[PDB]
Amino acid sequence: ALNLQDKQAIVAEVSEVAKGALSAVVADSRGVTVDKMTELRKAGREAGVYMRVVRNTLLRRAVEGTPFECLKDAFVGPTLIAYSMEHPGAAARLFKEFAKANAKFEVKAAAFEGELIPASQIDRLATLPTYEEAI
Amino acid sequence: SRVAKAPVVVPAGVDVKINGQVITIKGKNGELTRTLNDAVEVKHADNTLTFGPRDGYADGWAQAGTARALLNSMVIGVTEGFTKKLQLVGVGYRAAVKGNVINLSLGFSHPVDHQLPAGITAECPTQTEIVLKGADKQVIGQVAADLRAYRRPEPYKGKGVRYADEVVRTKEAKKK
Amino acid sequence: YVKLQVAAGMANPSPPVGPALGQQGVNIMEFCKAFNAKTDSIEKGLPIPVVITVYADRSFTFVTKTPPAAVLLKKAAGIKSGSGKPNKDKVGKISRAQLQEIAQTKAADMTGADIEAMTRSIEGTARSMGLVVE
Amino acid sequence: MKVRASVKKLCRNCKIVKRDGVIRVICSAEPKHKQRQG
Amino acid sequence: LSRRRGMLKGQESEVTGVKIHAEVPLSEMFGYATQLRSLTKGRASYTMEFLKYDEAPSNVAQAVIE
Amino acid sequence: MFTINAEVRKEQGKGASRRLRAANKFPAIIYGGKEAPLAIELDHDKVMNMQAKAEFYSEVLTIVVDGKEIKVKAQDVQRHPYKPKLQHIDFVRA
Amino acid sequence: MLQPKRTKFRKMHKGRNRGLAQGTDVSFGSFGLKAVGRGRLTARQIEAARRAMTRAVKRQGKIWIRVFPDKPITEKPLAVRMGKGKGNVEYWVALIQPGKVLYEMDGVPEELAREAFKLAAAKLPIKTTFVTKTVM
RNA sequence: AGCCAGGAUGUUGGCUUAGAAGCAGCCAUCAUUUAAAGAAAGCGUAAUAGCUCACUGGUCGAGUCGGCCUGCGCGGAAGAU
Ligand SMILES: [Mg+2]
Ligand SMILES: [Mg+2]
Ligand SMILES: [Zn+2]
Repeated sequence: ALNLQDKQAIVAEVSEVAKGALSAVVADSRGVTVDKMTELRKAGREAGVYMRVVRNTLLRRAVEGTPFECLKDAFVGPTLIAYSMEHPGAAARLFKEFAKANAKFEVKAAAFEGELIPASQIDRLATLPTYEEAI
Repeated sequence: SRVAKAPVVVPAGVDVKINGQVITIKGKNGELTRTLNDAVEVKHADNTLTFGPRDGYADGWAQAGTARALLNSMVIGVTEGFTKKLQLVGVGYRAAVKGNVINLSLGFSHPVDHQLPAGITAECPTQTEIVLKGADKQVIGQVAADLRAYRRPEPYKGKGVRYADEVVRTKEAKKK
Repeated sequence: YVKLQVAAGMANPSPPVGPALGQQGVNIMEFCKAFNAKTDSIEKGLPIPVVITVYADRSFTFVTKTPPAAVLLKKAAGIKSGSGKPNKDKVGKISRAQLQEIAQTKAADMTGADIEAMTRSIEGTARSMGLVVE
Repeated sequence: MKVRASVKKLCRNCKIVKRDGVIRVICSAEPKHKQRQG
Repeated sequence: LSRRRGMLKGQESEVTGVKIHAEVPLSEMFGYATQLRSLTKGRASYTMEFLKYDEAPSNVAQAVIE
Repeated sequence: MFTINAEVRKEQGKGASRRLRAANKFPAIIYGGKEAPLAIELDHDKVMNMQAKAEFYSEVLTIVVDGKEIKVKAQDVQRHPYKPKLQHIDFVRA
Repeated sequence: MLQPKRTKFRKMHKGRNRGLAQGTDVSFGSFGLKAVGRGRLTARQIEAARRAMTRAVKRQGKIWIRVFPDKPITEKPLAVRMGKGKGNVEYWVALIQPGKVLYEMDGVPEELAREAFKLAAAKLPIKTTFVTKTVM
């Protein structure tokens, strides 16, 4: 038990949040100040974004249960997994603006429910519209 | 010793001569030769080097770990170079070279003339810094140490000969 | 590139103001009117932090911060001192109701998006300063 | 250097090393901490 | 000043330098300008004027014998 | 939950007891009830670790001698005067 | 400086110091300094060690001295010959056998208790060790 | 081990003090954000500033960390033909 059971717990809520989430973006957050990361976290919360940094070994087994086993493939380097529940993309757009604003914040891989969108194709999810447009 | 577990990868253009404990390395930079300890067995594997302890030697792995570091330094010295930067701090200290001989004015009543060993070169881009180039890490380190020992840096004002990488811990005086 | 805590409506008197910008080499009058503008726009007579960030290229920038929680809570409790023995003396009474307005005041400073969390942080400070909270 | 019978680490930056069968405390942060057992 | 056992009562900075106000015994303030100049490269000055009285320490009182 | 393995002593006396203590074991006695007292020899290290815990003197001990189990309680302990070692233990049948 | 208030006799034989000690267990406090060697503890040494540990505990908790110097030691003056009667009593000692608890304290953390006992034992002429109260 | 990052916000916790801003001393002993960040284990400053540590993430890819008994060794160890 002890830290092992703590990992047992930790994997549970992230797996369930991945079940309950809509879109997924994992990015590199190296050389970023906490006072800059805290502003990123506030912005994400104001738009329904759950972003957590966990051990890559834990997160591979966390996302095995989740649909994006495609996303599981790379998982190299620091990883800030963001679950864009609510409107599908609020996380990707914020990660793009935070990249140009704060250098070293690398977007890296992201997930469009099954298809592995690279860093050169995040624009599709960055430019998606809101869900309530039938009116 | 698990430094000795890691193999040393010899690059291309470098030859390795092994005659038991005595080894020789030649590269684009120069030539080095070293007699290894009798308690270490070296093996030239497929374009790489491996080290191990011989049987019947208490030292064994420690000697092997030392041997690996020496051969790695030799490989680096024969492929790339080893460089040392010396900085002179003071009102009138200056240096110059005349062919493997550095003349120094270190606030003395006499000039200081240091004769380099065989495989060491010294250049002075300015009158306040010295660049030492060589292939033998130990030899170039010794030469830099001797140059520093000519006038070790001074704790109250840093005046002397220091390394560029070195940080000199200063001091203060209350003048009683 | 410095910082300060000049009181509100007290930029004109230059006891440590003049020295500070004097060494930097900044004109007091220009900073004075500009700081005064905000210090008078708010409750005059209160230590207000200011991040005067003059760029060495003769720049002039300043970011006034919310007055510190220490002075806010001590004024709310009507006390001009602090608890010497926060566990024993514990003097000066406040109100949970009184924690909300100062929490709203300083919400621009903290990170948490929960007003109750803000009140729990400021009351954590209150227990340190030995204030009677109900 | 302090030559003593009892040589000890006076601060975290003090390190104990045996060099010639002799114990020496060397400090990278304070020369006054340098000791030898003798 | 602390070595001269003078209680410091002020550290008012200024555009020029720093003014420091303290209360120090006359007997132990003797010969002070020399050391002041030694500590400040002769780039500082002081003015001193009698303020009050206080009890001398027991060692000093014992030393004072007539 | 506290269980111990022990053997019946073959010789009693000061010399034999010191022989055991040198051989890393130590003696103990089990008495109480209708049964006659039983002198036992048992490992020192295992019982040292067991007695380290404060509960060693509260629960009912179990002693396995000659393949059978006896419920007892620790009654008295003789410790080495300065060394952290046990000289003797008294067990009363529970 | 501990010393008997009154004694039945001024002087007593040298005697011996054989055997192991009584008072092995921790009886009053929670932590104790137990002797490992054997020898004599002078009243000066006992009171010095007490000062040493009572200054370290910052006057916290309670401290018990389990020994008492009650054996008078006599000494002949300098430049006197042998005989002519026993010498004059000069100091008092407490005979110590291995396993004797010398000092005891309670009401302080164990970590601080070890430091206090270490400083106290630095003043003692015999080897000592740290013990804690046990349940038997 | 090392190496690359972060090591924060109320806040300069309160008292005392010329100054006490994590680090003179005295009383606590939090919450917020978190992956984690002590109302601080250091150095440093008159006080600031600054350099750290704990802690956490990355990298690395096999064992590693201390406490207890016990054997043999080491220093402590300077005299006169
Ligand atoms: Mg016998
Ligand atoms: Mg300080
Ligand atoms: Zn040190």
